[PDB]
Amino acid sequence: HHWGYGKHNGPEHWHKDFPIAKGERQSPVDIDTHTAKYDPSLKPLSVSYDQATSLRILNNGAAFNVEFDDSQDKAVLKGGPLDGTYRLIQFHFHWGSLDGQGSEHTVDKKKYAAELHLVHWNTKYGDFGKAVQQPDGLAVLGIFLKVGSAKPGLQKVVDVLDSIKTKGKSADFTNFDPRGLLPESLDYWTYPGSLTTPPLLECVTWIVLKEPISVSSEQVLKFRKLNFNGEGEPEELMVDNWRPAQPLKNRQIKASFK
Ligand SMILES: [Hg+2]
Ligand SMILES: [Zn+2]
Repeated sequence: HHWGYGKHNGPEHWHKDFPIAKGERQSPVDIDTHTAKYDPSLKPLSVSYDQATSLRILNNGAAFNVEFDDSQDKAVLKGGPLDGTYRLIQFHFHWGSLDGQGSEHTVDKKKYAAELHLVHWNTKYGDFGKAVQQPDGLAVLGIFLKVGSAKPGLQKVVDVLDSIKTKGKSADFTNFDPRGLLPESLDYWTYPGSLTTPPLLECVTWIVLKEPISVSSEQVLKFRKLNFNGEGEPEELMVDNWRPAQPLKNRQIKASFK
């Protein structure tokens, strides 16, 4: 009986095995746009993905991860509220059973159809494992997804989902360019937070883009065909794999614009 998104093992149950669930800097959070403050101290954000080397896509039972080669400085995130260089290790999404929900962060309580998380670790810590033992070990770039026109750069991901339908399945996924998932603007909100799935470690500097990307109904509908279960087990559609907004507590959300 492990954690999940159901009635008996969902987000409201996580604190029992992971006490930090009720911590001081948990994510996601609602982004109250009128409370956020423009921060002049924020340096320009740098997203360098031209050398990104994707390797595989995996259904881990919670979502599907597109993994990258992080043995060298290729795809990195720098600038903004960040000090140093953060290396891309994987990206995944969170989505709902309907277009009206799915995102983890919300904007003035608005829920988007999905949310993309590009996960990076601080290179000064040597590895992802050591990085998650530091308060500034990770940087996650969050991007909202709304339903409308199709996102060409997402189609290659959508088309391979049929090959990793169940938990534990993986497939080669080389030469995928994450630059095709980014909106035009890099305006963002930033705050200190945590991982949104167990172990819910508080080592994340969150950078959430204001501009969402548009994906087609057809594209997100295929996300909903994935399974939480493993092959040969009763089918449980992988939907609503998102954690709700958590208490902001002693934190302030800063804006890079205005
Ligand atoms: Hg940490
Ligand atoms: Zn996530």
